[PDB]
Amino acid sequence: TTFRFCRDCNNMLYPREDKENNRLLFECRTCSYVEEAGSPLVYRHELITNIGETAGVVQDIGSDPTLPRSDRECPKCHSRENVFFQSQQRRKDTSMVLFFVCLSCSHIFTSDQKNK
Amino acid sequence: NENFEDFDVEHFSDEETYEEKPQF
Amino acid sequence: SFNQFVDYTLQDIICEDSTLILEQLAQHTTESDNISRKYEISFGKIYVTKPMVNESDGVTHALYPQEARLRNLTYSSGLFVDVKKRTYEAIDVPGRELKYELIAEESEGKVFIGRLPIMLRSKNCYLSEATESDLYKLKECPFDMGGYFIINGSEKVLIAQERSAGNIVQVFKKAAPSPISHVAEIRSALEKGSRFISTLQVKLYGREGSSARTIKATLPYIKQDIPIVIIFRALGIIPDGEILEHICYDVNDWQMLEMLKPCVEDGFVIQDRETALDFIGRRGTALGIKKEKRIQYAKDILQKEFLPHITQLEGFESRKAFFLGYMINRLLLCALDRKDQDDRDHFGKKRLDLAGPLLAQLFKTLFKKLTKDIFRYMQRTVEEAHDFNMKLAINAKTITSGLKYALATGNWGERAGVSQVLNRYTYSSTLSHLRRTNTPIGKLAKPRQLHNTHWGLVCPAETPEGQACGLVKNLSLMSCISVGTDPMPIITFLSEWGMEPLEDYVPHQSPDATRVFVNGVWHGVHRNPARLMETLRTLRRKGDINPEVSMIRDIREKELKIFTDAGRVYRPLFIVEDDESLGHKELKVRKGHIAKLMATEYQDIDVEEYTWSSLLNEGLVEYIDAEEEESILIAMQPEDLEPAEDVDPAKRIRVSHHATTFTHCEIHPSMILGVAASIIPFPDHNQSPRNTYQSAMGKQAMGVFLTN
Amino acid sequence: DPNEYNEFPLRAIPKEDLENMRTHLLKFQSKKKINPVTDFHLPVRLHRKDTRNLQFQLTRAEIVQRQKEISEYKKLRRKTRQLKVLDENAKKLRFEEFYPWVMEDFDGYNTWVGSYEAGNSDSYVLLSVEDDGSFTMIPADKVYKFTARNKYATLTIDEAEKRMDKKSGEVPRWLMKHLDNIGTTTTRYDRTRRKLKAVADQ
Amino acid sequence: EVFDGNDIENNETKVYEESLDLDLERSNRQVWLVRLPMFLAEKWRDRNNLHGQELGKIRINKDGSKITLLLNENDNDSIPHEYDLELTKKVVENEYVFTEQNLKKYQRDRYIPYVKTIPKKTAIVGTVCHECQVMPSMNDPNYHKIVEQRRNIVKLNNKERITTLDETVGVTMSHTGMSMRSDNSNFLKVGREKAKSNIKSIRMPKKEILDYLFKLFDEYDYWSLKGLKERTRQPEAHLKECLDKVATLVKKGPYAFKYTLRPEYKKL
Ligand SMILES: [Zn+2]
Ligand SMILES: [Zn+2]
Repeated sequence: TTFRFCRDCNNMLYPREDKENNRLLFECRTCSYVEEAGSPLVYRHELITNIGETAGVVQDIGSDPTLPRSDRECPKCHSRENVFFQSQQRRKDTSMVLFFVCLSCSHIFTSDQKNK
Repeated sequence: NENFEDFDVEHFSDEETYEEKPQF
Repeated sequence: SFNQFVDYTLQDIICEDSTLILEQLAQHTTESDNISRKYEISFGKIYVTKPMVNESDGVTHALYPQEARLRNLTYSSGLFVDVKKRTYEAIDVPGRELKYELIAEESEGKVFIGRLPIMLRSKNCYLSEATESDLYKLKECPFDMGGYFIINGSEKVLIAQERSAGNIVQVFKKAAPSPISHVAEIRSALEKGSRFISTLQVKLYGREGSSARTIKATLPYIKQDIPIVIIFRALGIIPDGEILEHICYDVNDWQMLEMLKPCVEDGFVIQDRETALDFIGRRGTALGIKKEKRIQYAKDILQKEFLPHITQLEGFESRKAFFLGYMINRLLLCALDRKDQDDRDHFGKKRLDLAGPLLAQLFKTLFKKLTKDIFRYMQRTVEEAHDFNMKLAINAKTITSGLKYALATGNWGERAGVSQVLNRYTYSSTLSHLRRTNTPIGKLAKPRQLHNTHWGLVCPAETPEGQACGLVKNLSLMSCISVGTDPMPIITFLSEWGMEPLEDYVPHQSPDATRVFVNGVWHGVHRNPARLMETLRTLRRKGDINPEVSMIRDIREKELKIFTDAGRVYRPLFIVEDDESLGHKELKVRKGHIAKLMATEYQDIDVEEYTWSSLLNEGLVEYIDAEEEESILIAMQPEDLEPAEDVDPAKRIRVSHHATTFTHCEIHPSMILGVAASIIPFPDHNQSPRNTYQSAMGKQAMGVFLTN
Repeated sequence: DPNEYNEFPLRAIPKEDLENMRTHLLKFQSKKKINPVTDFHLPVRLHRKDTRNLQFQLTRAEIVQRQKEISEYKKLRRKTRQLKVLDENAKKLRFEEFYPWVMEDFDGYNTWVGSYEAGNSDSYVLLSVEDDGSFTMIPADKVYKFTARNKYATLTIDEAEKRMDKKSGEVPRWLMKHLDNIGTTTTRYDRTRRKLKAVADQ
Repeated sequence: EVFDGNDIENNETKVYEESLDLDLERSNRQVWLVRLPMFLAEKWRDRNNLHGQELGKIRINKDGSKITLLLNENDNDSIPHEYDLELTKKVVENEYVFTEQNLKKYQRDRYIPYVKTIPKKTAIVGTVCHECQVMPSMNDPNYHKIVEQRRNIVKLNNKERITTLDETVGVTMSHTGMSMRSDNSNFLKVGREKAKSNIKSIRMPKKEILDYLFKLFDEYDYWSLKGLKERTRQPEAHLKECLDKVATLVKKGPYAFKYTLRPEYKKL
């Protein structure tokens, strides 16, 4: 969606029509700041979510002792050692595909075969 | 009085369960 | 708990309501009597005597628990406080501000305020310093462990009361017929104040299929549920971008912003701090505020009543706004199904009120009542022109009868079953009763079931078979309850070791900053939390930080939580270090430390005394509660699971877990059991209901409960 | 040691110029850079006044205009009570910060109301660079966050309490753009400009 | 200094010698916002110190913008004398330093000419561009002293235990309740200071007391019983026996329960 805020008063912008060019301009409801819209999409509502499954990955995710270790193949370093976890997005119907984090390059590679 | 941990079920004493659900 | 309550908590209760000021208006018909008198009674240091009894004829002598049990007396000791009387007077000139001065009547002066029942073998009791021969001389059993009170000659034990932890954000999914989908509530409580419980509930209206899903919060002393944007603007945060920055910490999380979009649309027409405060002032429940004072009323509510556990002073609107944004963030995280709702049965989210906190809150109530009576009598004496008697001002029977009644009868007030008659059928029955805990029960949780977090803290099979099954729990053998420490030194240490304060924290410029929580209070952020956690752990393992303090680093959601409060149940665990000499993880405790321990033990039956605190101060063992147990990996056996990897078919099947990243090791797995379950021979070869039946029935056996 | 750098001496401020003068910290909460020497219509006025009922307090330009035009026109009681004892420092802060700092320009173009921040006002020490490169040390005592007020013609509470009523339906997306088009509830700056251009016409 | 705002009377010319406008010419001084540790802020914010003395030197090395403090040896020896000034914000925006000073008090379109403004002499002392924090250098010989001090911050207890009375228990109850000891304190002795006063009034005769009452009625028309009695020092029975003859009491008016002169004598 890429929510936009006014550069003068830092309030959020809202879509508004215009007729002299029939383009998309986001309008500030406070101080009337206008700019061109970079995309015609104004609202997207996802019913199936794929973000948040790899959330929490940091520069020291490997420092967590509770995370299990594996000997799997990192396809950026060819390093066996890595940590892994399930999908962090805690919906009841998510799959049990594993997300692996290499501890030498911090690449997020999965065990999915439907996608791969 | 008495203090016993051997649980004896109080017979004829369903009024505790009747008072738990007095509305339907 | 009792030693903490006597040594420290009594003075804290005295100093909370120490000063009692009475101002007498001049009420001058003529200008010859233009003097206003200000009378102040201030409580100072509190003193406690040794246990003693006053008899009928006024003789007071030392009371020993054997006599107090035989004569049906109460094993109590006197409480004496220092009272200094201040007399201030000023010339009552109207218009001119009054400037009071002393008339040098600063009389001061220990005064008896009541009798505190003394738990046996505590620091005040005579039996603490008594040797075995001294205990035999006093006709006391040396096997008797104390831990109980003697009220009217009855041995009364204070059952530990389990309660939900305070100052924790818990998000709950409400039922389908309710218009509120999720509720994020915090039982905001403060320890160094009035100890009043103010609950702030942040509620999300509308179900999942609904469209107008706004968020309204239940401020105290407000009849309506204010929308969160109006509360944010009332806290000084006007623009929508700053509000969304305070709530959503990731700029790319557009789903959270989409759910926040109806909320900012709802409170759109309020665009100023004063307009928001006056909007809150409209809904004030006092209904005695004039037209123009609603601004100051709303500011006073937001300062002294909205999230009081963070601060009660002024100028801390930014911290309260950040905590409100954190609450809304957790609520939306549960609403977006990124996180599950908070488990009510998590034993780390529970606290156990021992004799310390229970007697503390009871004495707080009784001393507040006593100070009210002192002020009432003093106002009667100054109004009716009677002479002021110091002895009639303080009614010591108030405190004495309050403590005696709440300990003799289990009614904790003016909660039942708090104080029970101590079981004396067998020795193990007395031990099991002295470690018993109780959970009061009407919510939607399942408190009767044995939880995962109950490992090593309460007994897995020791509970009554009746209606108290699971609600009444017994502590495991090594489990201990923290007595609570001051969080001020830890907060001071954190801010001087890189913790950026929450006032100048902007989430978009610090996306990887880790929030720092001390006793549930968000105190700031830290850029490099790993070495901070290492520093904190090295301080605790050497005893600089109190070992009861639990420090939890949640790497996934970037939170560092520190708990110094009382009531946390913890257990000791071995420490597993890197040990680069052996090339693999190993316990810090070695055979030399074991040799020192056995040398001290057999000396007790001349080398240096190597005690349990010697292991605690050298970092060999550590105290882990159920919150910190979520962030560690424990090995069951040292010699089986630490070193890297023909078997006896008679032995049970063991798993090695195929993982060498252990941080701790269990001391012994048999220590997960309680007192009654530790009597069972081979309980791992039994069906668990049979172990529960034996744990119930071990208290009904016959033996020698005491040698005296 | 080689003098390949600059070595600036540091000295404390004398205490003769610390008494009866407090050096607070001023902080504007704005996305854009705010410079009072340029962005503000001089003279500026930083006073400690009541923030209650803004948009109805006339700015210094209209005050001096009204001064000019009026110059041209002329030319049983309770004996005893309980006193809740409180610490003196928090009472002094409550009495001092009862009225917030308000910084206004001449025409009311920039009206900033300052809120007291109590977070780290005691650990801040100011190092003022002197003309000769020396450093003078000033202990900061209070920190204030200043937020802009009435920059976009905010609206009162009576209309607002009308709008939160569910009898009114969806609030229109450009209701106050339309209200500014009508000419109701404008800014202080626009009102002052209207009065100044009306007076200038006579 | 309490004052009234929204003054269209130009009273500030007469009640304030100094100008109320903010002084802005010092706003270009460069100010570094520096955060200090506990010991250094303790020794740099107390008012009994800071007499303009030199507190150290600042070395700014342009190779990596490394800014170091070089404190003088006059203050202490346990604290370090080399500190690493870390810049948490190289450029700081919208942060200014303004002063507060007391003044010289001696010599729609709707408005209200009262806004309760408290005017104070204010001036921008400088502008903040560098937010700094002071960390002691790792290689200083006194850095371990700071580590020990910070460890001692969380080690020592500021609260002492409750004091237990070690004497005989009956000696402590010598003062409590049942006690021969009467209170020698003079606190709230209202009865002592009230029963010591005795107003005694002789029976001086009728003509003189009525002349005195007429003089007092010439002084003031309405009199209370207590006020007239304390003015004349006469017993209430005799004073009433004169007052009913020479005056009357009010029962219903705004001056009720007050003895006032009879209207036959009011004209005289
Ligand atoms: Zn805008
Ligand atoms: Zn890799």
